[PDB]
Amino acid sequence: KVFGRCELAAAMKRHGLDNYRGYSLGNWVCAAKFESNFNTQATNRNTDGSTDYGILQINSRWWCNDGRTPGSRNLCNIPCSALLSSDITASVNCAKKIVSDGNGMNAWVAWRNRCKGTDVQAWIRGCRL
Ligand SMILES: [Cl-]
Ligand code: NI
Repeated sequence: KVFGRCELAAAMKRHGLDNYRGYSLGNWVCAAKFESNFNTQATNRNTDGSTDYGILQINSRWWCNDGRTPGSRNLCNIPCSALLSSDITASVNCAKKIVSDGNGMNAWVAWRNRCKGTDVQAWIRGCRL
C-alpha cells in the first residue's frame, strides 16, 4: 500500500506514535517519507547482506527474520514479510522497540540526515488528526 501523507499521519497517531519517546508525529511521517516514500512494500538490500523492510525500513540483522541473514537476532520476533503489510501495526510495534533502544530516532539514517533539526511539523500540516 502507498499511503497518502495525512492518511499515514492518522494511522500512526491511532497506533500511538505521536510523542512516543518524545518524538512528535511529524518526525515519524518524515522518516517514513524518506525511508520508503510511504510504500509498505519497500525493500532494500544492504552491503552487509541484510535487507530493510517496509514503511520504516526495518533491518533483518537485528529486528526481524528473513531466513537469509546469518546471525539475525530477530528482536521484534516477527518474519520480515509481516513488515510489508497494508496494516502498519507490526511495523509500528517494532519501531517502538527500536526507538527505545538508546539512540532514539538516530537509528534511521534518513531521519538523521533529512529530518532531524528541520521543521517536521510541516509533515502533518493541513491534516485532520
Ligand atoms: Cl531520544
Ligand atoms: Ni537502512
